[PDB]
Amino acid sequence: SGFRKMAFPSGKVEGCMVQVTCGTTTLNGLWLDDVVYCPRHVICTSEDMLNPNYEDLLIRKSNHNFLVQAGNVQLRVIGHSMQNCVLKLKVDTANPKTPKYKFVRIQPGQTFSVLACYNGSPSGVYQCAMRPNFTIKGSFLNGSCGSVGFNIDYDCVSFCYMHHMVLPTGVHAGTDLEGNFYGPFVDRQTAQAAGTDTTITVNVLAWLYAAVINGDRWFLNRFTTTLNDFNLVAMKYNYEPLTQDHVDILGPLSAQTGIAVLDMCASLKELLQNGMNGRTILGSALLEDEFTPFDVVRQCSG
Amino acid sequence: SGFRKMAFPSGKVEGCMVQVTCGTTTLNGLWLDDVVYCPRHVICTSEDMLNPNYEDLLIRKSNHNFLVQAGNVQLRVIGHSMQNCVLKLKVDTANPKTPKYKFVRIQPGQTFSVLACYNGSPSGVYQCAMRPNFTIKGSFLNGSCGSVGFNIDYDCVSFCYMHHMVLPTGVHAGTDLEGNFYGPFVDRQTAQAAGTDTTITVNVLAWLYAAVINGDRWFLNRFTTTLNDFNLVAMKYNYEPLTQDHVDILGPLSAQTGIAVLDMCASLKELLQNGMNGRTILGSALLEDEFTPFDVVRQCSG
Repeated sequence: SGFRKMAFPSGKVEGCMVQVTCGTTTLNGLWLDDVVYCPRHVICTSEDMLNPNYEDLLIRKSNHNFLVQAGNVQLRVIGHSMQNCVLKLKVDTANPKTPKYKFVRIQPGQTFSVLACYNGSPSGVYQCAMRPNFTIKGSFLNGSCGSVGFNIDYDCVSFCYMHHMVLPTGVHAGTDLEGNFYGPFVDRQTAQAAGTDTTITVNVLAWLYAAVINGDRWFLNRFTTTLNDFNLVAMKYNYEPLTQDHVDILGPLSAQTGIAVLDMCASLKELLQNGMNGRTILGSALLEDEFTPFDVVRQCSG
Repeated sequence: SGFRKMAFPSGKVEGCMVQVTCGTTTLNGLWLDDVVYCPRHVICTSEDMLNPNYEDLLIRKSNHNFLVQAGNVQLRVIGHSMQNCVLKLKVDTANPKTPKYKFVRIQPGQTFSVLACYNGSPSGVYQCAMRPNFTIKGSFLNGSCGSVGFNIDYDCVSFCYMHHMVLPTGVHAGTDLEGNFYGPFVDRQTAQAAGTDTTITVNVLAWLYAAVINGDRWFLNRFTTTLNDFNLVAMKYNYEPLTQDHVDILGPLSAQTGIAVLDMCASLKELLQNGMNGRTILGSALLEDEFTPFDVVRQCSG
């Protein structure tokens, strides 16, 4: 009756990670087909990062200022383009380890795996959520920059995130693989406020369903509620509003457990209003919001 | 200031997982050099599992009863041996994807990554601890059997665990790669009691050091304690005794934070005796014991 926060197998992504340097600045890149992708701030020093003019900085850089490494192999560049906040470095060899892949822009509340790398070398993999305020609560030390987030469907790697910045608050911000930031953030070493963050209500519910499936059902009550009245309580505890789309998305879990989505919401309501009284759910003392309904399904069905 | 439970990159292990079937029974195997390794209970039906005579069951099985698959390739066997609770199936091709590897027997309290597979196909990776009572709190659905646990050092995969059983309580038990069970367990569908489980004290301390490093230090006090008096309290809350070896192992973390191991223990004491008072440490409301001192170092230093 086990339930673990599982990342996707990282093998397809490991063979795509490279090192990218200029000057004192090294970070991680992603080598796909004949293109390396990395944060454009690789071209900056720490002084440049206060107020970088990326256009003007990019004009001063030589191909040969960019040392792309891959293990104990150094690669060579034949064309370079800035797309938003990503640098595309066309290279002298198409990665033979290129998986089938797509680039996707995910929505707040969606999950993905991160392959944390230091210097183009994989160190670890973890599963996380994109927060409603478009930050990531990551584990990123000096030069985990350029580490990517992904989902795997069948044979296809869907790349959705590239780490760019740690905010003064210690949370992470990054871009899609076209180089557009998630959230209001910019690649400048400046004061940048994230929004109020909220809990991903639909994910919490999914995880309560996981808990029922795995045999942990003390929090079930025979109260119910409407969506509208649930959302009154939710809004008070900085939970995201739940929509009928969210209810629809929970239907397979409702079907499996014989527990109506709106009855699970009424359980959650009592949890929010009364706490856990020192009890745990799936071995956790807080309500977990980093499993989507899809994640719970995938893990419960194989 | 992020701290995540990270698994090792799984690529080296993904290219070693295969499917093994007999009858209605399929499960995961590990294909290294010219040998496939899998739980010996692959040769059993669910009826056989009450009281299997593995010697006699093994005598009735034909090579050709064993369908080893690898993606969309089926492999063929030339020799078979039972080593303890593992079957070794010598095969007609040395895995070209074989990494550098070792087989190790780990100690309770040590961590490792599991590549959860269904039918020889990787589904996910997670980090876990071997509990003091030699169970694993896993995520293993029907035929995640034969899924392996591992650590990576540099270029070398150290295989330490193979999942065999779910206990009636829902926890998992398994063997080393020589087929010796961790703990008192046996591969029979019978009533088997795990010990009282305890919390891995040294790991909790390591994680408190992680918390200090990441800026979360409300629980620091200016009390201290002796080891002997700490262990009085620990024993009351079903914490493993802390030894001078454990103190020694925490020295690098003590050095980095300027907090003496015994002062951190006195912090832990107050935590055990008073709870958290609704506060969190590293975003958790319980004390985490699945990070070793080595894990905390590796994550904090790159």
